[PDB]
Amino acid sequence: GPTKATTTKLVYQIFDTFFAEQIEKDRCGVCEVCQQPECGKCKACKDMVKFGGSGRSKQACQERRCPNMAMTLEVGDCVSVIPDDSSKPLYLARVTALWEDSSNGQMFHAHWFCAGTDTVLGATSDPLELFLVDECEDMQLSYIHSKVKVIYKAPSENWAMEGGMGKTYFYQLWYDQDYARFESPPKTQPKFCVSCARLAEMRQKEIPRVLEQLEDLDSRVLYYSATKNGILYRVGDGVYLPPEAFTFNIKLPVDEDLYPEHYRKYSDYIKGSNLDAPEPYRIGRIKEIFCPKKSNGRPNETDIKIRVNKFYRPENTHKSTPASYHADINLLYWSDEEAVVDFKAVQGRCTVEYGEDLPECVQVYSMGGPNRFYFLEAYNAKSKSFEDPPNHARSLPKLRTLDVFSGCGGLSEGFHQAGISDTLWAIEMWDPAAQAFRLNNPGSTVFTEDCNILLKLVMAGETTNSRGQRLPQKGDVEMLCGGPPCQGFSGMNRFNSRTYSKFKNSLVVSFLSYCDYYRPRFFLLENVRNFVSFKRSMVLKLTLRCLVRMGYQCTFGVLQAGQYGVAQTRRRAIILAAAPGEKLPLFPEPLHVFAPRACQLSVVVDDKKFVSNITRLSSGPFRTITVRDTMSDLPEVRNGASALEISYNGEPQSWFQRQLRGAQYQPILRDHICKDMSALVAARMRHIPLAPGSDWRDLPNIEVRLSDGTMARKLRYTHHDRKNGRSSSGALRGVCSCVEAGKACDPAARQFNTLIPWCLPHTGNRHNHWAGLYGRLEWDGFFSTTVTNPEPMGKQGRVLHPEQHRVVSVRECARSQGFPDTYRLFGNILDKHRQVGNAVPPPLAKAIGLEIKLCMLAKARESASAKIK
DNA sequence: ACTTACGGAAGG
DNA sequence: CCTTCCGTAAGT
Ligand SMILES: Nc1ncnc2c1ncn2[C@@H]1O[C@H](CSCC[C@H](N)C(=O)O)[C@@H](O)[C@H]1O
Ligand SMILES: [Zn+2]
Ligand SMILES: [Zn+2]
Ligand SMILES: [Zn+2]
Ligand SMILES: [Zn+2]
Repeated sequence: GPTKATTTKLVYQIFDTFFAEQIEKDRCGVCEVCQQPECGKCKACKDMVKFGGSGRSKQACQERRCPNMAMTLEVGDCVSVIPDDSSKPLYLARVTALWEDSSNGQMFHAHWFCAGTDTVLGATSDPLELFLVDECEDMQLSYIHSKVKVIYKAPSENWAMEGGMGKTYFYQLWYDQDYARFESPPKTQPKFCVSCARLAEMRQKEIPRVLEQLEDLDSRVLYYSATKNGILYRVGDGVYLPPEAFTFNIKLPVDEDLYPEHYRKYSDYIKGSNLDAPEPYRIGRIKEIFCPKKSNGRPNETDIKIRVNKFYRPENTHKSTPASYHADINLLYWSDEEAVVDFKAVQGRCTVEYGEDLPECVQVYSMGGPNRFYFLEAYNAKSKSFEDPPNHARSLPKLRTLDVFSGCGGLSEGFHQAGISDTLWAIEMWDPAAQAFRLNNPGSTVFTEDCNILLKLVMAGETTNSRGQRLPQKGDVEMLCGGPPCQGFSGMNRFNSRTYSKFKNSLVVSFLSYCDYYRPRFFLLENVRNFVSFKRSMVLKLTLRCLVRMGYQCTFGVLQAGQYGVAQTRRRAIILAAAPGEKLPLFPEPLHVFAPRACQLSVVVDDKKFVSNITRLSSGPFRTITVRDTMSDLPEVRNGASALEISYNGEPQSWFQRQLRGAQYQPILRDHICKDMSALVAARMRHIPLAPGSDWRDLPNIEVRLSDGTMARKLRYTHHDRKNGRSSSGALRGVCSCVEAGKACDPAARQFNTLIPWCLPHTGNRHNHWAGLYGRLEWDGFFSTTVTNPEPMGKQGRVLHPEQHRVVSVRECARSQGFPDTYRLFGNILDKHRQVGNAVPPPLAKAIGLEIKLCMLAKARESASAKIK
């Protein structure tokens, strides 16, 4: 069975009543009733201090009875402000100024606090915690109800060792409401409202301004540089532009008885289709920044314009989008075509280098930093040719990381190639995943052990495990990464209310107890997207509450993995936490353009929408990775492949394949092995057409001679489906007595050995017609979310090869996840598929790791600048 | 060990 | 109304 969650007392007292039967024991507060705010109307609410009462009586609100219970004024001090309607609680403010405004009366400047019940924490927060917000306004002194004592609960100097342990308002963190960020209080140097200073610094970062005038002309004036959103651009720099900023000179009835299920295809929406993905950014080289002169004879310093030399992508030339198949993802062509755009349109700065002018090689230059492009040739669109460009065209220590619920190590691998971490410890109960981690991380300690048992060992002074493996003590772990089991949070689990999924979900508590005990600098929790909305977003709320209770800067978000370099839709919830002395990391900007339907990443918690700090919504520097970029070089293999190590009959064909294979010649291809489906499943896969969007619904209703001694029989429609109606020939469409609403199934309408699987028309009407089951991938599209078992009749069943009559291999699944072709998997084909489908795609972990590297560099620079004072 | 039959909430 | 998609019990 499953063990109970090991807890510190801090985490226990928060997750107490939620996992009442799952955490090891030694007003529930979490029900839907205990989560709504106080009413404000009743004589109970108007007697607690939040609404301007006495408070001598407790008298809980008369809507929050849990169904699980038994039954002078001087600047610098904080005050209460009563709003119009009394049902909203007292607004807590700080006095930043106390001027006497003539003609208006006594006045002051209120810098607002945010109560904990007004944040993403909701009712989970304690009624005394406050949060700093950039919210101020001038109010009359007629509004002060009373003077409030507010304390600044700072983290101690031994905060990193406080894992394991009145009635005045306190605060520790600043709150950003748009992104639900909890950060340290901003160090702002001196009225002096802090919110006013921060908003004034923000408003003078929004405004683009030209700098260092270059040459004065009659109708305009050139400038050498400009600045926008804190980014400085000069003449000759590369700029990102929206795909609409300029243009290129290159001119851009079935047989319903043969196919009785084809009628269920009436949406025309194709899973994994890239026909609606946007174009990547336009790339320009700034030839001149200029401002037009007003009628007064001097420049308009707000109408900043830039002239730009256009760059072509290989898919922008006359040739075709096939030109993008083998080309580099950051390869361009120089053009002598120019375009004038506005400075407000620029989406960022890039680097466009002439290829054979570089001191490095273009392969080492391309991996050096972000936004790096190169070109070798100039494109002539009027003659549709390529020449060489003209002359005016040329010219920290690693964190010590503990990975809990490691698996095969996709998150650790992504963090390792980001250069930020050194995974020294891994906890992985499942033995094949632990062996894969040992094969991919020869210098780590993998604990093949339950995380609860190991945490209970380390919270006592045991210092070593049974096999004699040195456990990590507090002080060893600078980074704690992990993805706890998602099986109880997934939207595919239809038994998520049973003890199995309860004990799956209780491992988030174990992970948070690791975070509490070890107090690392950085903490990463990864889960499926449904982690943020499971059980009314209460697990997310309680996790963020635990984090802010420890004293952590924390933030949550959702990231689409395909926006970072994989041909796969995979939306994942990410929780980032930083110790009080750190910078809270930002989530990474999308690198590749991805299908807009796969990019819904906002999170609604308690009827409030939270986004991430991401700004790249539509476009991006790079083009989408496709199925052909992923597996167009893997040789032909058959259903039920068993040969582990085979040959690469050829070289890589796309940029993605060169990235995943490398440059050193390795003619060994491992794990291009497919599941061995039965004869009926094989005949079904044989009869799925090759056209895109093909799935079980264009199966033929014929009898087929299987490979074994069996004839797959014909599906019979024995009942009338009053919702689907009848076919053109008058044939029925129901397969069980369930089709008549208000009737039970019949244990005689179940039909076996059919080419069309009976269960799919049986329950298709309430399951989106099982769209995608026995579905093929298209070469121009992307994968669907790679799960631990590619099953053509699974909930995610779009796993058929584009051309071959089989299921995607282990190599193709690892490539849809962004795993290097040298990454080691272990066990039988099911173990390998499970390792691959459980992992975090290494490109996503690499983007997040670079965002953590930013904060590590920032802290190091701040230490240096405070050391040479 | 293998194969199938398949609930319901959230977000657009 | 349609689409999502780290999968689970139960049968065999
Ligand atoms: N109680 C527990 N103790 C230790 N490991 C556990 C566990 N429960 C589940 N696991 C492991 O957690 C793993 C899933 S997380 C593994 C994938 C990881 N996100 C990655 O990027 O590679 C599974 O392999 C499972 O064996
Ligand atoms: Zn009340
Ligand atoms: Zn309750
Ligand atoms: Zn102010
Ligand atoms: Zn039925």
